[PDB]
Amino acid sequence: LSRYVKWPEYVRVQRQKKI
Amino acid sequence: KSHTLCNRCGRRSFHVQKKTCSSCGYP
Amino acid sequence: MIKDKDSAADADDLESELNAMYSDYKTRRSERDAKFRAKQARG
Amino acid sequence: AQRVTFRRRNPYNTRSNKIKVVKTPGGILRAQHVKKLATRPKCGDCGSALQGISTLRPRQYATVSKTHKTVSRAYGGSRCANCVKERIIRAFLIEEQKIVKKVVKEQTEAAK
Amino acid sequence: KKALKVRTSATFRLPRLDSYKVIEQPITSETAMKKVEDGNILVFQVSMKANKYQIKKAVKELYEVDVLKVNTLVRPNGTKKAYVRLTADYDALDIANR
RNA sequence: ACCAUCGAAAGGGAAUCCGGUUAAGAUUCCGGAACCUGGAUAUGGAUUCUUCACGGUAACGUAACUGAAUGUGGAGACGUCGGCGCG
RNA sequence: GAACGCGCGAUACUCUUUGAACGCACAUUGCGCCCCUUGGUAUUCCAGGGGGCAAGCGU
Ligand SMILES: [Zn+2]
Repeated sequence: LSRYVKWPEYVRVQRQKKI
Repeated sequence: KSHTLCNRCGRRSFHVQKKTCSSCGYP
Repeated sequence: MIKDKDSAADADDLESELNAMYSDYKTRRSERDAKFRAKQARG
Repeated sequence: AQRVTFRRRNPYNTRSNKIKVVKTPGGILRAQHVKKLATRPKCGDCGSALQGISTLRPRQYATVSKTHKTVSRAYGGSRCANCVKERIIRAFLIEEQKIVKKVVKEQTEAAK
Repeated sequence: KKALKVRTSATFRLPRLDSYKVIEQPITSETAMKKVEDGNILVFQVSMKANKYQIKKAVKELYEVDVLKVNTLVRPNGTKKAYVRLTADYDALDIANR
């Protein structure tokens, strides 16, 4: 499947910058 | 019968297959 | 509901989730052609 | 010896429009368009025509009672009798085999 | 401590047409008058933008008659002709004369 | 859970027939007769002690005879040819 | 600019249908939705009118 639709792009990006 | 009436200009220049006008270019 | 907090475990879990999301994105985007699926079979 | 033709817009020999010839009370031969015949409902397991259920068009079922499109047995109107009997027997035997397997398992890990 | 939940969503969703305008003029041809005197039907000319409801209501309001039915057609010259059949309680000849 | 919309007057599709009538109109008008769909409602009957009905071994029959979420099945819905039977 | 009508637009010698053209479609006078209001027995139905619709496992 494609579960990524549980996160919007802005949330995913702002959590990627956390790493 | 390659052409029909054009709504924008009223000429028999609306290509039925292409759905475009060869006189006023609609739309 | 879970009332507990971790300092670095949360960051590691976030990193793992991001890695899984990126890997699934790569697999889904590369599986658009059946040739890749056939190649993976013999991989 | 009087020749008749279609009475509607379609001039072609399509399945949609079909013609019968009848003699009207005026003494003349006239055409009449015939509707498509209805199809008997079929069983959902074996595909055989269901027994005791009226054969109508899809929209003509909404104007008749439930006794004209059902059978008093379980799954009546959906599955025929033999399929229902097979379902009952299979379900009972599956449950019995499940019981037997559970007893055998309880025995086999009862050793330790 | 952080009080976070477990059961989360699998996918994230974003949180000028009156009675006088309707009826332009009656039709007074020989066929129309024959229909008036015989068929109890008034033949009128109406607008392109009027439907059977509006024609019926306009006839009822303007001529104070009961309308049985309205049958409308579009003429080759770009005008609409309406056959308005009235009820048996009214004589179309009387309404035509009046 | 999953994407607008367009694309068939020969594909799928709810339902109307006869008679008569004009200079030129007809399954459209007139006369008679009938169906389809949607809606609000009333009456009778059933829902049998008070609370969602019965019969037959069975195939099944009935004037009715509640049924949410959820999960399915049928009709729509489907190649071509040959002889035989029936209207 | 075009179409249809009586220089003009149903107020026609205010401004119809369009057009960059705008609710959606369109080679169709096809299909909707929203708010107010009026009439026909009318709380339900039907129709007319007016006016519109191109949060985060970041700090
Ligand atoms: Zn079966």
